[PDB]
Amino acid sequence: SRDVYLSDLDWLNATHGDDTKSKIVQKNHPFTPGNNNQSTKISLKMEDGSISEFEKGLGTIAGSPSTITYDISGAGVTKFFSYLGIDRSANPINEQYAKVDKIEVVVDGKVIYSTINQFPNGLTYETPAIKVDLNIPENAKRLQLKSYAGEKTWGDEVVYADAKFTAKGDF
Ligand SMILES: C[C@@H]1O[C@@H](O[C@@H]2[C@@H](O[C@H]3O[C@H](CO)[C@H](O)[C@H](O)[C@H]3O)[C@@H](O)[C@@H](CO)O[C@H]2O)[C@@H](O)[C@H](O)[C@@H]1O
Ligand SMILES: [Ca+2]
Repeated sequence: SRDVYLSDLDWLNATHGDDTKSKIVQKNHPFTPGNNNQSTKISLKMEDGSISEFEKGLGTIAGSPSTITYDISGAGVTKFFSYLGIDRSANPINEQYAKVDKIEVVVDGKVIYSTINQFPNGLTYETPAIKVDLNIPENAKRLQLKSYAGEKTWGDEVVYADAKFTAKGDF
């Protein structure tokens, strides 16, 4: 097998919750700074509280949901890894900001991972990053990353940090 970063693949589609649709889901940057062509790396609060920066990943704004879809048909994907959280670059100006209800990993229409099971009340700016390390079913065709904003999209700078597939075949 080999490991391939999601950000080194093209998606089928990638939607977000930002009002400005000319902005786009970001490879290897958080959403807002990336769309501003800034060098700011993706960064997250880890399990111990420390801040880690990541070279690779995806940056979105949660939506209803915002969905990033990959065609993995024939690729022999056996594993998905990512950290999930709200990028440090977000601004938690009040309790309405940086509040994400859940993030799911969906394969061929089945939720195979959801933050709702550990985090029924969702993610906030100070929730520690969630380490997702997940088997992917044989012969899978579609994998989707879905982030749900809830009431508002404000400050919902969701990053899939270090997001990578392990795969036996090609894409
Ligand atoms: C000028 C306008 O600014 C941004 O929209 C804001 C919105 O911004 C926050 O939430 C978005 C996600 O919706 C991003 O995380 C931003 O980085 C945040 O600052 C809020 O502050 C609301 C409050 O009413 O106002 C909007 O104008 C940006 O998203 C838009 O694309 C646009 O650039
Ligand atoms: Ca929200």
